[PDB]
Amino acid sequence: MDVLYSLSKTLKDARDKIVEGTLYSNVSDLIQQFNQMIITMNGNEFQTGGIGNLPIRNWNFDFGLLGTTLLNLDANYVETARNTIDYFVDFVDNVCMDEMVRESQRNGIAPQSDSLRKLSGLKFKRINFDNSSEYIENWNLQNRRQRTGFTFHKPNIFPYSASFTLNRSQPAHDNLMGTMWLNAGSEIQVAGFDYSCAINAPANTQQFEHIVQLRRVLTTATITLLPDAERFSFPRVINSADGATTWYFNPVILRPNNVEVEFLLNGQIINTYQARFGTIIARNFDTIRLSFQLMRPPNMTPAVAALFPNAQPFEHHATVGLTLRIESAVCESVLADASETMLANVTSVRQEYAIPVGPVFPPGMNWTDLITNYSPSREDNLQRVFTVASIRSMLVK
Amino acid sequence: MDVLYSLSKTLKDARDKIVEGTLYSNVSDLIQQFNQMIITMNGNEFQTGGIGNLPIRNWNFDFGLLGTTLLNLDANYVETARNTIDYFVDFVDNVCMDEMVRESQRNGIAPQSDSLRKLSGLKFKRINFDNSSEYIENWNLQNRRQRTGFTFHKPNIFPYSASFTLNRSQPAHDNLMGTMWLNAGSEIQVAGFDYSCAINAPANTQQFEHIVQLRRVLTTATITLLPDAERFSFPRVINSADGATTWYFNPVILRPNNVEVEFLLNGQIINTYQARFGTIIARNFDTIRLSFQLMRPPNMTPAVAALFPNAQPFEHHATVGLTLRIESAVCESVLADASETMLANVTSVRQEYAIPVGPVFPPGMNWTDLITNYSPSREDNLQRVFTVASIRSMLVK
Amino acid sequence: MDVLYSLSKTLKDARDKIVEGTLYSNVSDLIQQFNQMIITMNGNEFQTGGIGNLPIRNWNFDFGLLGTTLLNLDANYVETARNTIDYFVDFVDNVCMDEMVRESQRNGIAPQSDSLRKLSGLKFKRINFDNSSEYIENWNLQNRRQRTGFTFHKPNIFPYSASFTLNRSQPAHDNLMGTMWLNAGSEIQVAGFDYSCAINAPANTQQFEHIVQLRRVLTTATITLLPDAERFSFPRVINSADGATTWYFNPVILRPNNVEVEFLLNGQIINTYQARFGTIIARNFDTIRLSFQLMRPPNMTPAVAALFPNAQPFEHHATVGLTLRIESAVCESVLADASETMLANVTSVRQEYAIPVGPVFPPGMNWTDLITNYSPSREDNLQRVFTVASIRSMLVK
Amino acid sequence: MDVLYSLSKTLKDARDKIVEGTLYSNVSDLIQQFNQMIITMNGNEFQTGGIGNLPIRNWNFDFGLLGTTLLNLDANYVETARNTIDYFVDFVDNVCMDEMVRESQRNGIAPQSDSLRKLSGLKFKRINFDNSSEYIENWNLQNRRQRTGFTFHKPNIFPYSASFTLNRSQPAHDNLMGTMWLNAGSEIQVAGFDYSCAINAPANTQQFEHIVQLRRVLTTATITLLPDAERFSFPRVINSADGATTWYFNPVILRPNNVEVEFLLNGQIINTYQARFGTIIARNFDTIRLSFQLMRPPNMTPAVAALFPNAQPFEHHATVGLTLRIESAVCESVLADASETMLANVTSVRQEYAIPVGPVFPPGMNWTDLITNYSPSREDNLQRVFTVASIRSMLVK
Amino acid sequence: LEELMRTGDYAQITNMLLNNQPVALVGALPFVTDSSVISLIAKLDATVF
Ligand SMILES: [Zn+2]
Ligand SMILES: [Zn+2]
Repeated sequence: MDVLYSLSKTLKDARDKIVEGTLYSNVSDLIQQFNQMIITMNGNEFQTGGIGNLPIRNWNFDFGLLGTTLLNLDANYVETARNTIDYFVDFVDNVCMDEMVRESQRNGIAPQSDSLRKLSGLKFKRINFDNSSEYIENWNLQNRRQRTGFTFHKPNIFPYSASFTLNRSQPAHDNLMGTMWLNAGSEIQVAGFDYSCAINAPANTQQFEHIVQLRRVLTTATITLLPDAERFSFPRVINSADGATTWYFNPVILRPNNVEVEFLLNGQIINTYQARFGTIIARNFDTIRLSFQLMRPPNMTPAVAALFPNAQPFEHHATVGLTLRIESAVCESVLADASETMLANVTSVRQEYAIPVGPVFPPGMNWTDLITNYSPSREDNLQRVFTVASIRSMLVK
Repeated sequence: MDVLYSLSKTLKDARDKIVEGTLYSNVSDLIQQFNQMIITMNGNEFQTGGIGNLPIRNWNFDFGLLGTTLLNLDANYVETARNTIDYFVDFVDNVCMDEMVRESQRNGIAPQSDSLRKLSGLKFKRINFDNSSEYIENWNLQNRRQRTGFTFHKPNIFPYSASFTLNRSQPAHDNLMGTMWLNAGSEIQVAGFDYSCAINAPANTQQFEHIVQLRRVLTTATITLLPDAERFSFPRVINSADGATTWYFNPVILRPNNVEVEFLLNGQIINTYQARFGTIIARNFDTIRLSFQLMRPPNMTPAVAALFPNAQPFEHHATVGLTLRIESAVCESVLADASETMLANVTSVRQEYAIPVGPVFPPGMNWTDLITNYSPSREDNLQRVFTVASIRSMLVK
Repeated sequence: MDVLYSLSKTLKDARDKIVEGTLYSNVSDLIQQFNQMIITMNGNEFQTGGIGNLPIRNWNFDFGLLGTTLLNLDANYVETARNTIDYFVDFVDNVCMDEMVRESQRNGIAPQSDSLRKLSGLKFKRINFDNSSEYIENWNLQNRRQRTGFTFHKPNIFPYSASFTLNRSQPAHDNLMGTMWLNAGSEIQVAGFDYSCAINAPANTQQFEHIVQLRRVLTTATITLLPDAERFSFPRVINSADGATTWYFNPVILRPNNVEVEFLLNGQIINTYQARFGTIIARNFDTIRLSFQLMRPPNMTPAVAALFPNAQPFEHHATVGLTLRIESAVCESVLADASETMLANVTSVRQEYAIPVGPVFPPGMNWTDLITNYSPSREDNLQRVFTVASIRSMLVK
Repeated sequence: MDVLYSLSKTLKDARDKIVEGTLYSNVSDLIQQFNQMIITMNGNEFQTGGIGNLPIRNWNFDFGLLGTTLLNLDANYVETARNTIDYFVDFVDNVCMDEMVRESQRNGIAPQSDSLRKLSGLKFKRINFDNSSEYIENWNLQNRRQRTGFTFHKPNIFPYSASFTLNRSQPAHDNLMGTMWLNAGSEIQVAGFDYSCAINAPANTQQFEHIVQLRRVLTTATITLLPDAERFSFPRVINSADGATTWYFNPVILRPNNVEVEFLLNGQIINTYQARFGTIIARNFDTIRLSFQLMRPPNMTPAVAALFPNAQPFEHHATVGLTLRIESAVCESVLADASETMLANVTSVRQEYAIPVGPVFPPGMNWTDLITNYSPSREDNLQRVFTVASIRSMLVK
Repeated sequence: LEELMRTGDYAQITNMLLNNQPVALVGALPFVTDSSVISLIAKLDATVF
């Protein structure tokens, strides 16, 4: 595996630092490394593909070295080189792809393909080099077992979930109380509604709460918390819990009262914020708990008083809400986010080559299904597969 | 061109690796490359400017060189160097800017300025070096006529478009059926409304559809698809299609029924998702088609039944919608996105120097106008101009 | 300080380029640099900690240099090295953290800790190198004085502010006119409402305006401007200005008329856009001014006419709005944004070690409070502290 | 750590292979290994204890080797040896115990004690050997990264849970329908009861279901499944769900109809058995789902008919049940089972020395509490602590 | 020592000795006895090196 990495920074730091011009000396340390490779290869034989609509291709090696001679680089030098790189490019592609599809329950971590199982071989280790690529940097540290880590913008930690819970309801659904929400990606929106506007509630206040349990701990999270849930601020006709009928939601929004956000880790409060909207930091948590209340306005102008009668029918439904967005965070486990193309690369290669559903990943690499049951096997396979996608993107985008 | 690049990584990997202290042999491979340049230059005259409010500073060359002694670096060494770099800095700026405005119908893909036309010269080629800056990496691969590629978080593929289409309407606009949408940047929101709540529709279901044709293919797209179009979930007074009057939209939202998203490429379905909300992958497409339906609720509580009478007036307008956001994607053509400053750099330099409107780009480098009529000439000029902006940002931000 | 930097790229470009496999020569220029360090060190002793729950560990040195056993490294070479790096890792951590808490009004832009005050010493400068890490690149340029610069996605320039201003009101709050808004992070949403729908207004048009003053100038900003403020498009019950009662807001949305956005710098219009929605560029500004109008529809279908009577009660409240989002921008001062973990790192280390509130930063490193009163002292301390966080993240995430 | 191991198999394979007589050559390969140790030791002082009722015994080293001369060991040889072993015995005990209590939330997987933190030192690793003790065999493979695995008998995967769920109930509790169960250790017993004997049920059949979610996946499980739940086959007076009163359960047992056991893994059926009683294999699962029905007997002798009237009172309560026992299984995580003494050893040492409750383990090392919230930290600490207990049991039982 | 001679010096030692720092040398070596009370006084043992 680490092998694989090199093969690339080799080519990039190659197809990049080698052109009509430049002095030898700025690549001396480079040329060398390169050749070393060629040698180890030549003679050895390979095979890739043979699964689904994936072409089976065989490759051999027998190439010249490099003029460690010349001072400057003449055009002619390049072309006689690019022609030799373009076999490694078109190669690696066919290599990544081959091990970017196979899954395995037991050792879902290690290599699978007849291509790679031969790479981890010892005689090839004579090639590692420059591992500053964020992903490999982390692959290694994970073998030595130590605190790893990645960087994500609008991460994808929440499996899609859009539902409601009626804490007080009746057949006519004309005087409900409960919450409705949307957890998806890096965002949570939750609204608490009370058709009665807490008319008979103690202290004329109805308490609400929304708890979200992350499948993986997030650390160093920068979060935006805002009052109101715009998504649940408009009239809706919704299916009843049993699917037998439909109810009407006609919200009127009030400011959420006594807002308290807790970021917990293993049941312990790590961060707590009381009514603080804007940007807040949650440094280490596996659970978010949002508590907020609807307090019946003690003083109401006529127009307001008219919305909240002492007796039914309750036609304007008092609603309070919150919106929370995780802009960035660090996770010890790989995840999909709003910037990285890893998930899309893996999913795309599998789709393009009609790769059959395997024993580890959900059909279509479905993110919601994956994160909902993010088993150790799925994570090890995902990391292997994401690391390969990142190696591939250094050369092929 | 490639020339230009070097001139920078030269300075950055310079103004960065030369500080009071460091051991020489960490820069040996560097110093060299540097000098080589100076030589090639000294003995050449340059001119920049001569357009709008752009100065016309002139430059000459005749400089010394650098020791190769000293184990470590003495302060005195730096200053006698920084003073020589600050002429190249203040130079390149005036160079980039000069070729970052001239556009050409013809070969708008090639060099323009009296400054650069002289750089592509052969006697200068003796300078290229370290092309790992994502943009140059891609410039080359393109000149060699090959498969390109870029990275974008929240790309800007949709020209702004906010409108509606009334499939059933009448003068009073009291019983309409149609769709309204907002396509902008990387997002699409579309709502289908039926004032009659499909009372007389076959199977009490009204079908809707929204098609968006991208001006460029996007590959490896990570997309968020959510039910509902919040933007079209509130009461509105809208201008009629002919602009002669205004109609009233009073939505009540129902879940979109039989949602089907198709990502097509040249008329072929590449990816299709049926009612899957959350994160989905579209691996290669030039068109998005969103189909969804409004199905009259077969069972209604009194409160709901009251919104949907058998006869007009229809006062609550049944609405179903979808929201789709392209978080990230790869495009073979340069585009503006939510993270890169290229468009802003080019637009800003032109605005600051009062550069006159040219024959290629729309007034003000207007993105919507540009992407709406993204001709080959505009793309070649945009790429040239974006690549230069990226070269400039390595030194000047 | 610059010292500190090296200590890292030293280790990264180390724990990365040093693997069981690469040829010596691919690190010759590297090994050297390394050793040089060891020497300078060994002997001098250090203290870290001594505050809140921050452990006070004493670090002493005593290490042998580095072999060279030619022709690619043998495993045995690595381990005897990693064991020596893991003391520097666990060290630096304890070093960053120590100077990532102390603050100082007078000269709080320089080193504070007994650990660092000793690093700026002269006998150490003999190390500095490879300053390509965006942040250091900018630290230096600032010590000499020159056009610095940083890159941010969805920047955090607006302190949280959610309020309203009633330009026409009365006790019953049944015929109000004014604006309400939410400024937070990189986004602004503002709505102008007129309960009377400009029935008695000159030209049946009510003018609105929203001005936002940035605490720091933003340059090269890519901005999304869209009509409508979804956040203020739904029914609300709001507290009166004096907190004595609550009013009812029942919006109906019309298109904002004569939209004009001005990006000003020191009172001067730098960029102005008239009714241009979609993507616009604001190249240099410290103030944003949004002007828009509500124009009573001159022609109304019956359904519309019914919402806007000639006399009170006014039950449907005409509302027009705008949404503006700064996707990316450059700032000469450090800021929090939606991608960088700096603020979160600093805030997290302080929270984890129960660091007492100091004289410079607001309690909890609260972003809104910080940006609201972004004094020179807070900025110098923030930059020092952000630069250290970035040095730390090269090794520890 | 691995260090620790050796120290024992050293002594066991020692205090065992050294008896008055044996011909030398059965130990030549042994004696050696031994001495090697003594050397590395002598000269280094050690400290243990320092909490609760744990003595703070200090230790020193300075011992003669072992004449490898003789051909047949004479009694005199033994005694002069046993006297030197009995210091290592009484030592190791005091060593294990010391690190068999300390816990850490963060890196609660690594060494803690001032005794062990010094053992992982490098100058000590000159000892490791003969890692065939099932537990170490697995410690390594885990530190190396691979499919671990342990062997059990009547494993302890189910936290104690004894309860019921009334699907149909009323205040008098005279016509209930629901299930009651006992999940504990490796066994599950569940009964479904219907006081009405499905008199008004569709097809005169009442469906039941019992789902149990394991906290860890079990593989290669040999399971006994039998019809009937003896535990719920006798008359009971039970507390009501709200604790306000007591109900009467007077069961009469019928054979469970349409029994289906599913062993699922991440929602997928891995093994399914339809009405198969006796021994069944579940090869990989994290969930067990037992579905069974009560079918009203279509033909009844008078005595039977008399138990099931068409109208209340229902005095004989129809009950169907299942019993499932996991005889053996493999788990990738350590667990308590019916044969291993690890949990008991750890729990016993802590109890005997009055070790205070720490931050990781529940009070008293309570198994139910531990397995109910089997966090990664608890598992890493448990494995460390179980591995040490196993090292200790090689010498001290 | 062996590890030094059999590999040439880099002065690591040269520096430590120079900024006069506490250091040790392992292995076999000559050795010279001396009875001069005075000697000690003229810190001879600090010479040779
Ligand atoms: Zn974003
Ligand atoms: Zn048994």
